[PDB]
Order: sequence, then structure tokens, then C-alpha cells
Amino acid sequence: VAPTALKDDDDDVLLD
Amino acid sequence: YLLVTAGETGWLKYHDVSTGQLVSELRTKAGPTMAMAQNPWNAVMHLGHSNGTVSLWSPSMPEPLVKLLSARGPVNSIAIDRSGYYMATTGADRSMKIWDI
Amino acid sequence: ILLMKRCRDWNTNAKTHTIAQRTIRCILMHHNIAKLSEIPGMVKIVDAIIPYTQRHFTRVDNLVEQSYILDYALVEMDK
Amino acid sequence: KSDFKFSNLLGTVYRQGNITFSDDGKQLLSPVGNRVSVFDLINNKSFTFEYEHRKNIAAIDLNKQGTLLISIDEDGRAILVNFKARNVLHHFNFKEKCSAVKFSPDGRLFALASGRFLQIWKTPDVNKDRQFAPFVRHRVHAGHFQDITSLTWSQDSRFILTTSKDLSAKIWSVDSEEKNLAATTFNGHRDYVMGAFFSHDQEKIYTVSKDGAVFVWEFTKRKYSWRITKKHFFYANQAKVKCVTFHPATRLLAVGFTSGEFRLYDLPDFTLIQQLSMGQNPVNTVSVNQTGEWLAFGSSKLGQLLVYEWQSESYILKQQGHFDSTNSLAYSPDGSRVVTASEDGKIKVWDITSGFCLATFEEHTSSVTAVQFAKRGQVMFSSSLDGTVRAWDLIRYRNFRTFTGTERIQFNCLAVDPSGEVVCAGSLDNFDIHVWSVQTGQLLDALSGHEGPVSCLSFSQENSVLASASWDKTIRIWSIFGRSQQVEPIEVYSDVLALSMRPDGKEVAVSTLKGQISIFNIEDAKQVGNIDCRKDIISGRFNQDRFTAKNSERSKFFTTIHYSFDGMAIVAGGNNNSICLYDVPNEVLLKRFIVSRNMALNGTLLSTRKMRPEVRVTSVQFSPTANAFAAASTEGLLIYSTNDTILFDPFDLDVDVTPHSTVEALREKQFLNALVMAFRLNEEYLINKVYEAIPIKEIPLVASNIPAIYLPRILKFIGDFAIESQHIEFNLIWIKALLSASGGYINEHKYLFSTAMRSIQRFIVRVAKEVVNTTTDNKYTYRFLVSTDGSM
Amino acid sequence: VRKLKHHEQKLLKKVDFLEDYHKYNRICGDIRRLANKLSLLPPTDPFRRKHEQLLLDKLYAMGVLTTKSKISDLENKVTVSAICRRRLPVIMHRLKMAETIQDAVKFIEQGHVRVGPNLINDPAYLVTRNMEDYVTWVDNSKIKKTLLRYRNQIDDFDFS
Amino acid sequence: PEGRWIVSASLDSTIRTWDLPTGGCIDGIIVDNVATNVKFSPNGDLLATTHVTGNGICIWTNRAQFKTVSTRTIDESEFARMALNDIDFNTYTSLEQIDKELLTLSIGPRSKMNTLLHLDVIRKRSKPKELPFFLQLSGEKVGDEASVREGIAHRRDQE
Amino acid sequence: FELSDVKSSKSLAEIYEDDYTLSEELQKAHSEISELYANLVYKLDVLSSVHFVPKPAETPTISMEDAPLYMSNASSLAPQEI
Amino acid sequence: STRLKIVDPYGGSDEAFAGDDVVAEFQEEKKRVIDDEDDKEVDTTLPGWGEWAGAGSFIKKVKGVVNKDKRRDKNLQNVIINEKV
Amino acid sequence: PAAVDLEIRSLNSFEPFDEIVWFIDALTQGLKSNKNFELYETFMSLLFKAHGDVIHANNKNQDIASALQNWEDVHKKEDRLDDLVKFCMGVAAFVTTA
Repeated sequence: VAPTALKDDDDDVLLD
Repeated sequence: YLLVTAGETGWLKYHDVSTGQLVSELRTKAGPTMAMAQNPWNAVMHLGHSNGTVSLWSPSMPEPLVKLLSARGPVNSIAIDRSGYYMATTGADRSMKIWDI
Repeated sequence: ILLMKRCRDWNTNAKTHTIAQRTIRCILMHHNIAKLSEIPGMVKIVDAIIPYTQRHFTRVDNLVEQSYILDYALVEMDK
Repeated sequence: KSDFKFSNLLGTVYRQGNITFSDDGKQLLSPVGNRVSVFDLINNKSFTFEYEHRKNIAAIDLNKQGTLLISIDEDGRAILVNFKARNVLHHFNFKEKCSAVKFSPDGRLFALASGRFLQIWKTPDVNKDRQFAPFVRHRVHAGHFQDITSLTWSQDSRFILTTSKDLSAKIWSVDSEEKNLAATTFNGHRDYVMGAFFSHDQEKIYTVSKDGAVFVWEFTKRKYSWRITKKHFFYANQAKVKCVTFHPATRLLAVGFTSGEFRLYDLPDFTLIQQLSMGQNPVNTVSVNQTGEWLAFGSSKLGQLLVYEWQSESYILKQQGHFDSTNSLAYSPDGSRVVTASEDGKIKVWDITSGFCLATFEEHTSSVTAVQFAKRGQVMFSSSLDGTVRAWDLIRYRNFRTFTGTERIQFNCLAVDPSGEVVCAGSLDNFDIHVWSVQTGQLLDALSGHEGPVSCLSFSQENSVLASASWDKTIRIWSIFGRSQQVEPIEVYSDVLALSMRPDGKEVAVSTLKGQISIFNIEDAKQVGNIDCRKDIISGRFNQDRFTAKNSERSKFFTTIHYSFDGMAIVAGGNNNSICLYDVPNEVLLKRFIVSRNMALNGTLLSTRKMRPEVRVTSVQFSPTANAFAAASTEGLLIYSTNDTILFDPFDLDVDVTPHSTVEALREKQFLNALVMAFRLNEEYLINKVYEAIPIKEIPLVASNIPAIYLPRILKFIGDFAIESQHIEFNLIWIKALLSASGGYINEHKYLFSTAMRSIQRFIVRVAKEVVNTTTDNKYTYRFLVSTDGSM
Repeated sequence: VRKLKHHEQKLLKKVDFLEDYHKYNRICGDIRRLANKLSLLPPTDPFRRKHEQLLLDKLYAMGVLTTKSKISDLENKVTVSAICRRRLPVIMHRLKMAETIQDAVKFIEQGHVRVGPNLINDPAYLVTRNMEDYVTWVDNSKIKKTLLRYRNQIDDFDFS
Repeated sequence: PEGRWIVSASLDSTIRTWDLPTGGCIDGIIVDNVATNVKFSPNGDLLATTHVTGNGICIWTNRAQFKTVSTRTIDESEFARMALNDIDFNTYTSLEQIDKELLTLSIGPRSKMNTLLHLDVIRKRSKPKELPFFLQLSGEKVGDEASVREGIAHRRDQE
Repeated sequence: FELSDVKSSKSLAEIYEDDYTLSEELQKAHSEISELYANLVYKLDVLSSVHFVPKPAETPTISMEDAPLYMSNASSLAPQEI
Repeated sequence: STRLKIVDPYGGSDEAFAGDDVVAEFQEEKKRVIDDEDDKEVDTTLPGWGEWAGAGSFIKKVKGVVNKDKRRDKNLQNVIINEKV
Repeated sequence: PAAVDLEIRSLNSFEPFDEIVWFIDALTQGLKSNKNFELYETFMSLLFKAHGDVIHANNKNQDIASALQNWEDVHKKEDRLDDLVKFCMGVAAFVTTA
């Protein structure tokens, strides 16, 4: 981590 | 009898005092010229840029004779020894390089 | 369509506008506004009439307001 | 007998520097030349701070607490001012040009960009009493080799990113033991770095260059070091990235390019949310709201300031300043709007309440010299150096008529008849006053009678005589209306420059080159008073001068004068650094005002013209509300108002009169005594207390019994109070009761109640009618929906 | 450099590198180019005819043109001497206020001259045609007193 | 400078601030050395006093210029031993609605209503300012005027 | 109205292409004519002005100046105009 | 280092480098200059002079300014010599 | 101002038109309070602008008419202001003029 730090997939193929 | 200038425009202006006319205009395409130097032995200009590549420039010649990057950081200054054999540079990343032309 | 061409025409004159508005009032109350919107040539006659009615609205209300003068006459008299 | 204080600057929303959003997000701070202007976006109000810098402002910043505002000029001199109380706190000189100033998000520290050095200082505590030497420097950082373009604060007040012209972005640690955490120099950019920002988590650092490249930096294993994981580029054909801002919470990047267009981007995906252009001029400054929904942009060349709501694609603010100095000003008869004219030739209409420009007119080709309203206020008239007089309506915003001379005579002054049917304009080249008919647009005739160029014109509001004054050392009174025309010439010692005419129309005042304000009786054509002004005027030696100011004679005359509507005072201005308020019956100076304190302005203190801006007042007028007066000057329209009223000015006060006694009268239900006693004290808080404590039943009884002497004051108090008050129906009921009981008295003395009646007429017209219009149309819109037969 | 000898002159030429009216020359030329561009535009379109007429009127208001003129005259009538004639010290000399052009400059610098209501300190000011007869002396000029002292018309009510 | 307060110094080594509208002493001070003079600044943010001892001039900061001051009368007995809030702070806030039966508008700018009624037109006025190889050209352009004579002769594409 | 007497750089497909897809150059003249006069006027104005004369000064565009926004074009037309 | 220490009345009471891969960039130019300056074998096949060409169904050396194997900058690391100029 | 008008346009316009009827009842309550009188008036105007056709088509419906009717039992009361304003500017016009 940097020293300056603080401190489903819905498919698009659809039937017609 | 020629004056050379370097700018962030990238354009190198070559002006002759005797004739009072500008010899040539050339854009380095290396970006702003943070360092500028002249080599007495061959009268070939030396320039430093953000990449750190040093491009040698001549009035007659359209595109740089040689391109060499001594340091990763920008070269803030270029020095060339009197004989013209040796060339020294300072990169912005604290790293020194001694070169021979 | 014939009638309102006249009402558009009468409305332009301030002396004869009062007749024009009341005939239009009967039409809208005794007809289907949807059917009026459909008839061709309406909207353009409808277009020309709106500005004149608004001008008559700027008037009359001024005449309504100018009448509040005698109210000042009555209250002054009551003193 | 009223105290005028500078309130706001119209004709001016942005000159240069950086604009900053208030932390609440409801206000926008825009530096205006030598002062700072604050715009209340939610309330649509504006004010300009009274404190003034030596030179034009360079950088400003407001702390998150909203309590301290720091402003630094071009020489580095800083002024620290309490935002809430609007009072200057301390003055400090950093002795170096300060490119940018920004408070820490914690607010304890503020960082200053000075050339090649980052200076970090401790913020003075507001709660503590005025501290003698409050500024203490926490540290100073010297790592860069070229000028710092900007700086950014970490959200935790622990690290600072500064971008310089060294093509590098450098991170510091505010805290010493955390130096090892952030001591890195980011390189790789090909041209000046404009902005370096943190992500919300602060893991990612985004750096942008003027060439148009955005680099995403991440701490990652090749053991771990900062590397450029992703590179984005702006493919502007020739526009250069000039100003940039980032909002970590919503990940919005607003970049203003030199071509005058800006891009809204989403990071790190580099999605172009919107592209939109302000013009052909470089966008000087860009700022983001605290929430991130409002974006402010501005540029200096023409003076842009907009507030853009990218969410809804709506414009919260879009306001403009005059490119040139404003030459003339005219109040609407009620005072709701003021119209300003400039050397450009474009007219602007301004709203006093909002302070924002409703419309702009550009029909005039050349500079507009004079502007005036008709008595109705429905029509607006202007004369320009293009050779035309043009007629404008402010209801529909159209030029309904244009007047021009046969040989295109060059016009400088104008006047409009109270009936609004005759127009007279005046020229410096023709020596005759052209007359036009408003209805027809034809030249009625030309009034000859001067050897000299006509300098000014004005018609009597009531009697309708014309007074024309000129360099001919004389003044003529023209009785054009009537079967026979008569002209009454009156000689004067020196050339007259300005003429103001009493609202009664019985007296006329004139300013001469000698610095004399002479009043003449129009009916008697005899002088009644004279005022000396040469000594009171303050004129500063120009840097180009080779002779002293005291020995100078450049401007000890007043080129503009105007009466007060009460008629007992004149406001006078000229090509000088002073406005003098005099009193007519006694011929004494009431107060004097300094126009500007900018040292850039020339007068504040072989083929090339040594020519620089000069401080001068082109025109001055009294507000018809009788509470303010505006002065047209180079920087803009300066408005001085009497609204604060911190002064104690009792009237007929006695020992028995006391605020406690007034409250006791209310508790005893003796309303009439309480109101009279409250007015005798003349306290706004007390009269408001008594005013709203009166029951509706007792108003008519009280109104009938108010003494006559207090009547003009109560009418004035209702008018100004009612315009912004929410109690529409009480303020009207009092107007009804006061009018019904004292209607005859006001008619007998129209002039005494002229200003107060106008204020009432403003309330009943400019708010009250609009409310009922929205009520009545809905009533009629309803009756159609129910009475009408619905569709099939 | 030192004067080159005869042979040096032949070998090398034009090596001598490294009142001014350049600004006025630029104005005179800049007007000439504008007139040329207007001519390039056709004869019928109304825009330029308004414009060239505006240029004729704009110049005439100064005094560079003593009389109303045509465009083909603007190209040759306009000259640097005309603008110099409109210069304030030159006008003072023609009005005979100052004996010599150099003298007039000092009076302007010292502040004894007024053009209409306003004092002008810049000698390079050109007086436009309608202001040229209101150019006069400031009321309290010590020299304006001398004007009236010899003629013995010095009236001190006017403070002059 | 505001003409509302009087500050007086007395030989009993006390400085008193008197509020003229109510005619009572509001603040009291005890100075070690008697203050021979009392003067307000033209702005009023500073007050200058001189004392029987000391060659300098004492300068005071007017806290009232930074925040409101209560005008409650000072305790006389307590001061000697040492040796309605809206009225107290000289302010008043208008009540939200004086009476229920009587109409009152909203507490805000009056331009809001106009914006609501005409919000639609503001949106419209606030909008920002704006080949195929087998080209299918026929008719008089391509020279078959016979087609034109004999009678033989994209909005949805925009759709 | 003039004819070109040199070889047309465009071939028939290009001119037919041009046909498928009062004069711009004429306005380009007007613009440069306008630019000169503003330069002429300013240069001479500062010579002839007592008081300071300042120098006169894809993507969709926001307009700096708006000649009110609430006002509608229909509402700005008189009944007789309609 | 990297923080100026000033002792004055108002104060004085009490590095890492990150950059782009320049060597990868410079190496790229060295491949471009060598490619442009070496000899080019241009394919002068004219597809279809002697065969059917369509859906169904001669190379020339051009002299370069310098051959890639004859370059001076070859074996010189951190140097590109532009032979054409 | 943007937020309100988006909501007014959105309100459901399908039978039984509960949301429209509910909205009318809310503002009818607002008028009784005699507070924010101007604002509640403008919200009502936007309703006819956005749904006036919907209101007109089904005016015979009892839910719409009853809520629609109750608004005049209130709104008819706020006509005293109309008589009041028409009094002030006329006599003020008379008093200042004659």
C-alpha cells in the first residue's frame, strides 16, 4: 500500500 | 557570427549578427530545452530535454546529428570541455555522467 | 370554423370583443374540446385569438381597479 | 442626513484570480479586481466586501469552517478577514508574489506557493482577541527548481502535492516524522504540470500536464515504488490544458483549456461526461462544489463567471462584466432595476435585489453616452456615439424605435418627457438640440440658442420645461410645450459640465469648471445658492505627472451631479477620486467618499502614448428608494446604501422614552403610545417588535390616531420592510388603514410622501400583483377543467 | 564598427547590423491595406460602402482629412505629416501659443494647457477636429496671467 | 462612533460603559491608575486611554465590533465590592406567522415562484448552441432530362 | 460570374460527390475587414483619447451574454404581429 | 535537504525519484531510425498481371542511406547516430 | 426548483389516480395552514401543466372530483387578497396623482 494511504455479473444476452 | 536561442516552444532560432538575418528555424521535437551548450571544437550545439536525450544541432543540417540520453531525469545543464573531447551533464535525478564527444 | 373566424375578427376590436368571448364560452361548454382540437384550421385561429384576449385582460381589470376610487370616496365620506 | 456605506459592485463578477466555492456550497467567492465579491447562489443575492487591497487580488481561499477568508494581492500582501462579520482581522506582508493560497482541510494550517518555494503557516485563531503578531510559519519547503503552478491538500492534512514548471509533481509531508512516508518526485510529463491530486483513498495520484496528458500513479511492486500504470491524453487540436480541478468523492475532473472550452471527465476510466465551450478566451479558473454537483468557471479577458450543474445540465449563474468602463447609469423609476452603459456600445439591465443581469442589448455600434427612463418606467431611452438615439421596452425587451439625425449628428446627452412623447438629444459638434416625436420618430424641430456644445439636458418631471446647459457660459430654459415657445437664458461664470434638476421642477443645479455648484430658480431665473467644491475634491498625482497635485488643475470640477429625491442634497462626481455629498439649504459638505484605493489606478494617490487606466466617475444617481446611490466608475457600478443603520438617531426623545417602557406599553395594550415611542427612539428592532405585536382589530384605530409628523416614516418603514417580508397581508392591511385614515393628508402634501408612496407602490406592484396573478389564473384554469366536458 | 577599407568593403557588404515615425508609418500603411481589401470586395454589396464611408467619416473627424474625401484619395492623402500636424504641440504652434515645437512640449509637460474640460499632459496626443478650438490654457496658469498683465486685462474675479 | 454608547472615566479609578437607548451602565472596569482621557477611534474598533502614570497611551480592542453585547444593567453592589434576551442583544426576529387566519408567504427569495412557473422555458433557452461508393444520383443533375419530362421521379432516416 | 479555365483538380466523382453534399469566402472577407477596422479604430483612439481605451478583444458553446431566460419568444410578440 | 531552514523572527523556532521508462522510449527510437535507414525490399508483385485475381483465386531492393550492420552507432549503447543527416 | 418539477411530472397517471388525488389533498392541507401560500399555489399550477389533460379526461371520477372540489372550499377563501390588492394601488395611484 502507498505510504500516503489513510490510517453477480448479469449477462447481457437476452432472449427475444 | 551566429546566435542560438532555445525555448519551451521547441523552436531553435539561428541568427547571424553580421548579416542581420536569421539562418534557420528548427523545432527539436524533444520538447522544452532546459539545458543548452556549445562545443568549441565542432561548434555543434548541445541541448537537454525532459526525456533527458541530448540532441546535437547544426545550422546547415535539418535533423539532429546524434541523439543520446545520459540521465533518466531532465538535464538541467550541459558542459563541454575546452578540447571538445569530454562532455559532462547533470540529470535532475541527481545522477552525473561524463561523456566523450 | 366559420363562426370563430368572425370571433377572431371581432376580438381584435375592443368595442366588439365582449360579444366574441361569450359566443366562444358557449362553444367550449357545448362541444367536445378534443373534437375542436382535431378539426383543421382551428389551432391557427386559436393562435390569433389568445394575444387579444390577454390584452383585454390587462384592460378591464384596470377598470376593476380604477373602481376602488369610490371606495375611497365612501370611506372619506364616512369620516 | 443618512450614512451611506459601500455595499456591492455591479457590472463586475470576475476579473482574475481563483474563484472558490463556500464549504456549504451555497455561496461562491469571486475576486473582483481590488476587492472580493460573494454571490449567494441559493438566495440569488450578492455583496462585495468593503476591505480594499493596495493592488488587484491574486489569490483567495476560504477555510472549511467558513470563518476565515485570506486574500493576497500581486505583491504578496495578505489581508485576513472574518467571513461571518465581514471585518478585516490582520494584515501581513509575505514579501513575495503568491501564486496560490489554500487552507488545510483541518483548517489549522494554510500553504502558500511563493515562486519556487512552498511556505506553510499556522492559521490565526478567530475566537481569540485581536492578536498583535498572529502569523507563525510552520515550515518552508524548497525542492523545486521552477515556479509552482498549484498545490493540493491531502484529505487528512498530512501530505501536499505541488506542481511546478519543472515538468515534475512533488509530494511533501506536513508532519516531520512522516517525511519518509512522502518524499517522492513524480516525473515523466513533457510540459508544465498543472495539477496533482489524490484519490479518495489517497492510494492513487493523478497528475496533469499543460500539453494534455493525465498520468495515474500507483504504489506497486515492480520493492514497492510509484509507477505510471495508466496514461490518458487530451486530444485537443491546439488547445492547452490551463486550469484543472478534481473532486475525489465523485471522481470528477474539470479541465479548462486555453481555447475557451472545458471537459468534464470521470476517472480513472477517462469517460468524457461533457464537452462545452465558454468562448474563444482561456478559462482562467475552475472550482468544484463541496458536494460536487456545481462547477464554477471563469476567464479574465471579458470577465466570465458561470456555475454549471452538470447533473441536470442547468445554469445556476451566468453573469458578465462590462469590458469597458460604464459611462452612464439610470435607475428604474421604482428602483427595482438599474441600466448601465459602457464604451463598447452595449446596454445591460441589472436587478438591484439579485444583482444579476437580466438582459443585454448590443444594437448600438459605438459607445453609449447617456441612458434615461421614462416617467412610466415602461420605456427606456439611450443615445450613443454611433449617431443614433434608440427606444427600448423593458417589458418585452425589444428596440421598438430608433432616432437619428439628418447628417448623423454625434449625440452625448438625452432627456425623455414625463409624458413620454418628446425626446431631445445633444451634441458636441452641432450646437443645436435635436427633438423627436416618440410616437412617430420624426424630427419635430431643432432648438438653436447655444454658441457652445450642449453638455447636458433634462426635462422637469412635473412642469415639463427643458433646461439646457453648455460651454457657452449660459443656461437656457425652453418652454417648448404650448402654442408659443419661450427661451430664458441665464449666464454663468464658467463652462457648465453637469446639470441636475429638482424633482419639484422649481430649481436647477449646475456644475462648472471652477468647481461651483450653482442653483437657480427656474420660475424666477435667478440664482438662489452657490456651493464651493474645489477644495473638497481629492485628486491624486499621476505617475507620469511632472507637477504637483496641489498645483495641478486636472479635475477639481464635478462632471456629474444629481439631487436627492428628498431634495436637500446632491451627489457629485467627476474625473477624480472623490464623491462629495452636499446639503443645499446650508451649502456644506455632508460626507466625502473615496472611489478607489488601488495603486494601479493612476489617480488613486514620441509616437507612443504613455496611457494607463485612471480612476474616474462617469455618472451618479440617487436610488428612488432614497436609501442608496450608485456611482458609475471604471471598475464598475459602486452602490453605497444606508441599510446597516447601526447609528442611533433618536427623534423627539425624552427621559420617559425607553425600550423597556415601550415593551411595558405593549404589555398594557397601549399600542399607539408604543409605536410613537418606538419611532422616537428610531430603532429598527423595536419598531419591528411593536409593528408585528399590533392585533388586526386595533390597526384601524391606531392608524387613525398616528400623529402627522410620524406618518411619512411609518409609510417608509412599511414599504422597505414589506418588499422582503413574508407577511404580505399584514403589510397591506396597514397600508389600507394608513391610506384610508390619511389619504387626504398625503394628497395635500405629495412631495413629502413621494419617496414613501413609491416604496409602497413597489411592494403592491413588484410582489403583490404577481402573487394574485398566479392565484387568479389557477382559478380560471380550474373552472375550465371541471365545467368542460372531458374527451371520449 | 570602424570604417572598412576599400577592399574590405568589396569582400563584405551590409555588415552594419548590431525622429521615429514607425508607429505613424504603420497607421498610414494599415489604412492603405484596409482600403485595398475594401476594393477587392465587389462593387454592389452594401457592407463595405457603409464601412469605407465610416472610414472616411472616422478620419475626417480628426483633421487628417481637411475636407470630405473619396477612398481613392485616402490611399494617397494619408501621410505621416498629417498625423503630426494633428499632434497637440504642433497645433499649439499653429495657434501660436508656443513659439517653437520644443517649447510647446514643456508647457504640456508642466500642465498649462487644456483641451475642452480636461488637462492633457501627453505631448503625443492628437487633437481631433472638434476639440481643436477648445484647446486653450488652464485658468490659473501663471503664464495666462502674463497674457493679461501686459495687455492690462487681468481681471482677478476670474482668478486670471 | 455609532452614537449609542458613552464611555466615561472618573477619579474613583473606574471606567463605565453607558448604553444611551436604555440609559444604564452596561460594563464596568477598575483601572489601577486613573484614566485622564477617553477617546474612541473613528472606526470604533479601538479605544485609546491615558492615565495619571505612564508616558504611553493604552489601547483597547472593542469586542462589541466583533460580536453582540448584552445591554443588561450592571450590578452596582457587586462592582462596588470589587472596588427578553432579544431586547438584551438589540435584535428581533420576525415571527413565522403572526396569525393563522392571515396569509403568509414562504421564508425565501421571491424569484423562486417565477422560476418554478417558467422552469420549462429556462431549460429550452439554456440548451447549448449546436460517402457511398455507389452514389445514388439521378435526374437533371446527371443529365437524363428525359426522365424528368416523362414524369418518373430521409426524415425517417433522421428518425 | 466567371469560369475556371484551368484543369479541375476535382474529378467527376468528386464534383458529383460535392453536389450530393451568400458565400463563405465572402464572409471571410467581411471578418478580416472587420478585424482591421477594430485595429485601426483602437490604434487611433488611444492617440485621440484623453481617458483610457482598452484593447478590443468541435465543441458546443455556452453563450457568455444572453440578450431574460424566463421570457419566451412568443410572449415578446404583439397581438398585431401575430 | 528539500526543505529550507530559515531562522527569523517569524520562524525557525525549533528524497525519492519517480519517472517514466525513458530507456524503453529511447530504445524505441533506435529501432525506428535503424529501420528507416536500412535497405528496403519492396514487393513489386502486381497482383493479377499473369493470373486471375479476385475472390475465387517480384521483389526489388531499395538502397538505404546505411546498412543496419554498417552503422556507427551499432555496439554504442546509449547513442543513436543519424547517418542520413 | 428542478427537484420539485421533476416530481410533479413523474406522478402516476393511471387509474385510480391515487397519487394525483393524494397530492391534491396534501396541498389542500397546505392552503388551510395559510403558510407558504405562494409556493403551494405554484405547485398546483405545475400539476395542470403536467397532468391537466389527465385531470380533464377523467373529471367525472369521484376520487378526483372530491379532492378537486375541496380545493376550492379552501382556495375560494383566498380571494380576499384579490380585493385587497386592487384597493391599494388604485387609491395609491389616485392619492399620488390627485
